[PDB]
Amino acid sequence: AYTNSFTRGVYYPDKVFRSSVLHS
Amino acid sequence: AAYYVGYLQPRTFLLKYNENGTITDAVDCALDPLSETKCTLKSFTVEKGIYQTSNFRVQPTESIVPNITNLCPFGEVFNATRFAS
Amino acid sequence: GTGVLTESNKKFLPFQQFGRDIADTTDAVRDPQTLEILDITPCSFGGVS
Amino acid sequence: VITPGTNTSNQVAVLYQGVNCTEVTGSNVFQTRAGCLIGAEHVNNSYECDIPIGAGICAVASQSIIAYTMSLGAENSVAYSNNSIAIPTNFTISVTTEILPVSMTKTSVDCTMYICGDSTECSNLLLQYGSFCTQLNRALTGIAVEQDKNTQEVFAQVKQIYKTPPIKDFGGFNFSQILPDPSKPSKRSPIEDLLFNKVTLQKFNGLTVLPPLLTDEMIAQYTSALLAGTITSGWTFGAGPALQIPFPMQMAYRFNGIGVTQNVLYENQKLIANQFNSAIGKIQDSLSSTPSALGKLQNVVNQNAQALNTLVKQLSSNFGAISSVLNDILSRLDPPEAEVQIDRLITGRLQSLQTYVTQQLIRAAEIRASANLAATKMSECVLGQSKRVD
Amino acid sequence: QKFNGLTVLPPLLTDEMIAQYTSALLAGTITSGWTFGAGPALQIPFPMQMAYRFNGIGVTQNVLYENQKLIANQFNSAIGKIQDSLSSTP
Amino acid sequence: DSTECSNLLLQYGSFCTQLNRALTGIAVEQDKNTQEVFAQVKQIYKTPPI
Amino acid sequence: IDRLITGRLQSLQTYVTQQLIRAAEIRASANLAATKMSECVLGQSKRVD
Amino acid sequence: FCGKGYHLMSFPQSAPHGVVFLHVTYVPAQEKNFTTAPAICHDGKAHFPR
Repeated sequence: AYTNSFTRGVYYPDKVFRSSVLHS
Repeated sequence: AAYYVGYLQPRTFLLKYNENGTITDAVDCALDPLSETKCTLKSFTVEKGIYQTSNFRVQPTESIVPNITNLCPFGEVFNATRFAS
Repeated sequence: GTGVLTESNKKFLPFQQFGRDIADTTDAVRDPQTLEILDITPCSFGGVS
Repeated sequence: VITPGTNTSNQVAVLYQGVNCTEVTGSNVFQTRAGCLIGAEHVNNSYECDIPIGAGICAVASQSIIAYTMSLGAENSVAYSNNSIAIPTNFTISVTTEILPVSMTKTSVDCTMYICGDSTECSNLLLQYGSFCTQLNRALTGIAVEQDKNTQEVFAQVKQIYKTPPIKDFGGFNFSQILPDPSKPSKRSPIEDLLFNKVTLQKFNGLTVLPPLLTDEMIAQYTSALLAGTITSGWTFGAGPALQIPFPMQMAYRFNGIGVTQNVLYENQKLIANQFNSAIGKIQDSLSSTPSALGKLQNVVNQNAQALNTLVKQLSSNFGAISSVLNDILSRLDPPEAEVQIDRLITGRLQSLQTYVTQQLIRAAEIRASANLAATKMSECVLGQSKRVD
Repeated sequence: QKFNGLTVLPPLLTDEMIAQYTSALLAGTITSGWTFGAGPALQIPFPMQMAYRFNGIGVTQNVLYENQKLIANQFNSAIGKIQDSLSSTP
Repeated sequence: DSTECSNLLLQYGSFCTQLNRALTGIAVEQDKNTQEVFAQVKQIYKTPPI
Repeated sequence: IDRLITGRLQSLQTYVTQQLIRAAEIRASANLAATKMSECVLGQSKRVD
Repeated sequence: FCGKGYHLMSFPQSAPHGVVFLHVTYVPAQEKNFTTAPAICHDGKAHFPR
């Protein structure tokens, strides 16, 4: 079977607080 | 009794951190060209225009290399009729 | 680092150990042993005219 | 990537610059002589350009992205013949705007705190590089002292601070949108208020931002002095003493200097006044209800910001040597070998600082050319009446 | 004219379009004068346009008409001379 | 087309995206120069046929 | 490799800096030409020479 | 452009690696307060100054 994994599975990568920002 | 298994890949994202520090949105920078623009501009909304994102580059598929003639003589050494003391 | 630590009202998440800025410089840190959030200001400098 | 903005659609076209359309998501490819346009539908109907692609091609219109050869404008043949002229029988009075940048932010970056932090090993290993840092601080100080010169040669062209009379009887003309508002703080006009609210503007490792010499409360006082002088005295205060003259008579002087006789003003003085008042009120909307009108001011701010943001983010680069952190290399390695990695980090950060300063020096020349243009426009357009067209 | 990293982007306005702009400016000033740079293009016969332009340098208007065939001949012989100032000395 | 300083060059930071930014600024400015010189008519006037 | 990188990157930076200066010169000349198209072509100029 | 006041004439002087312009301008000096009218009408017809 297969399923689409839409936008799911994003995790916090680095244990760093970041406020109102767009980090790449 | 059912579950889902997916595999991680080395991909770059753009994560949107809230005022409270939590992630509220993300952009996969190789999903489609629009997300490449979003990761290039470091923005989630892009304005109307033309934006350069990357470099197309054709990769070489094969490799291709005078008439090889002059190998040295051994046949007269190793397969010789007579040797010396 | 080097700087002035002050009490701060930035709400970290319970796993984030230090804040950062949009230059990727650390301008906050949760200290251990009391889990307070501490700002970091650079030690004040400037020219002398 | 051609996009019409994500607030309209998420369709994009992709331009591959300079490749043939035989060399590669395929929907309808289009060879352009600028490249290969994939995802835009080629039409024959020429329009006015909005997304410029190149070599004459431009690009959403009725729920699809099109690509057309652009049009230069509507063709008209004016009805020329020997013995025919056209003479105007009426006029409009048009108030247009021109936005000119004048100054930048006066940043100054100390080398030794930028390039070396507080590490005296780094500092003592930097002294053997010579006078690079006094060169760099001299260059940035020259830029910073030039910014104040830019502002004071644009605005400070009045010797005296004129004030408009407290009763505003200017013959029907309503300069209420440009004269300062006393019933609010900072004493600015409505238009200056929306100019400050529509432009949206940090002290760390080396960077400092010197404040400008003329505060905004003082620049607005200059510009209200220039307005009050123009309104009450005409061009006479740019030459000698301010000679007062009634504003319809001044405007009749100013029709008389474009070749229209001055009875045309008086006999239409009401109508002209209304046109002025309706055209001065659309500036309010044409800035407020249209974003990116102040883009010429905006990009300057943005460029300076991202230059600093590229400088600070260039600190976290290894440049070779094993770590970008100056403490995690003193407490790692022995110092006959630590000071080759430190030196590698110094030459990387020094070339980053030097390329920032060279970008600043070459951008401040643009702002100085624009500030010279703005000073010329203040002298000739505001303080006088130009015959030089456009 | 590209090999290695370097590309030459073509200009947005082709030379046909720049020539179309240049013919638009030049046919505007022949037929309408300076009036097309301010507002709508008001046509005006070219002797009568040129007499305004004598009158703008302080020479009165009758100097144009009474010498009109002379002025046209010096004008044509000076534009004929400017090809040869570029179709010659480099 | 070598990978070996597609890795060493990344250690030099954002130098290869700052130079590209500068050159594309020059390139957009060239089209602005041509537009400012020549595009000063709203309409395309045509001379009469005779 | 790193010697060749720091040679070629410096050569590229020299090229870009020369181009930025030359672009400033051509923008000054193009602003002059736009001024001449306005004042000389679209009007009659009283400015001497 | 050529000094403060209404420009009459100006004179160059050579300075080392430069030039010095002496701008002779006309400055109006001592002014009298008066009373105007846009036009003066006589015989029921408005007269404007030439």
